[PDB]
Amino acid sequence: NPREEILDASAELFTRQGFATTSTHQIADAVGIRQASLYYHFPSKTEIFLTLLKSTVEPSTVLAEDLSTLDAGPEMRLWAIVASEVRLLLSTKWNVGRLYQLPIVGSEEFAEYHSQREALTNVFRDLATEIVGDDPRAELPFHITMSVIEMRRNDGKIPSPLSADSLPETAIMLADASLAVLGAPLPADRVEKTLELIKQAD
Amino acid sequence: NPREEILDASAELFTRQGFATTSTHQIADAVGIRQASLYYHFPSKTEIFLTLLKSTVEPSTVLAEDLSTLDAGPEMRLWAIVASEVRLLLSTKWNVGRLYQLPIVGSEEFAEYHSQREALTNVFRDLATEIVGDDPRAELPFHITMSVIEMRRNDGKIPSPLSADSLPETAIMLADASLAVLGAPLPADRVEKTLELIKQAD
DNA sequence: GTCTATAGATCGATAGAC
DNA sequence: GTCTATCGATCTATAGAC
Repeated sequence: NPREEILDASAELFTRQGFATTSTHQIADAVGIRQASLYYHFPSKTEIFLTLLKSTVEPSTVLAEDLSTLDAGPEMRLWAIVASEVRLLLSTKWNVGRLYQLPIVGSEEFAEYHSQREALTNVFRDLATEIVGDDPRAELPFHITMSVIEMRRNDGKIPSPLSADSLPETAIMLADASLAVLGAPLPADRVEKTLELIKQAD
Repeated sequence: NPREEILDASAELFTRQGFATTSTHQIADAVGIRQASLYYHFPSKTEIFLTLLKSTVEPSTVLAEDLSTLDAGPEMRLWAIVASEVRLLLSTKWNVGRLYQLPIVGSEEFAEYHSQREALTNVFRDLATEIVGDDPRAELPFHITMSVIEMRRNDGKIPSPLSADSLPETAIMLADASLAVLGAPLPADRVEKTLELIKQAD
């Protein structure tokens, strides 16, 4: 409970200001306590950031790794993964997708989180190579997906909560743009297998 | 001469580590002097950052604003602006395109640089509306352009230096992808006409 | 579990010798 | 124009009272 208020206050501060510019004092004041009291619940300011980062990088990678196994066309699997990731990043209270873009993540310690983010890019890149071959356009579907980070709000209200029966329009547009840059036709009933394939991957 | 070595070392450190994590001592050690000696050539560490940022934001904004005036089709000007910007961002020794995405730019003091980049995004978005109307796809050409920042090297060697008669393959691909997400056909002789409009804007 | 107080260390920037 | 030396501010984390 008090651990949750610290992570929520840190999520807001880190996404808006970054890790280095945010101070433990600022985190404690948002909680309503004083700076030293944070260290009862967490060992270090870094550990708060790692907890938030680990709750964003790893569900994104296991979701894409689960949707690559399922039986569909490469265009269908790529369209589903792009739509699923955007729906992931549009379902959080804060724009936690920003946490990886922070300069501090470029530190040489995040080899654990670098491999998960390179594995996530490998899923995007490999499905695209299956569509258009050894073409530099294969690297575009992943950056088209992450561009939602620059579009969604960060005021504390969830842009599009998750639904079993619906998909956000931003997720559908970015998924259509991903197939478009590869010159691939859009599969029939994109949204209605993705909801089933998302239901498949638990 | 000494100002350029400080700016080059700061360009490397800021792009790779960010503004907050980089120390004036680290900048001075790359130049080969002591930390205090930096303040002979520059008033503050912030002023070093502003000089590098202003040498990237304003050539990007005046280039796009100059090519929007010229007489051509909206698809031709959008393809040209995307291709020209990518080659700009591929022509610097360091990946200075990263400097605006740093958390420190989000400060409420950078109101000059926020308005300059909102004009730059407006050029991309307005040309897209001329192509696809009031469609959320109008925001994709700019993010497709900026994705080159996540693709180019940052070791100190220029990925593709400038040429009067040629364009980098990455510049052509992102420009073809930008029109593709809008469902627009590519104009005849894209690469060979953009070279003329770049010669136009000096 | 929260507090006050402070250690310990870094950093930005200034002053003045040469 | 570069140097040594230092001030003052800010910050992470710890110690110990309660």
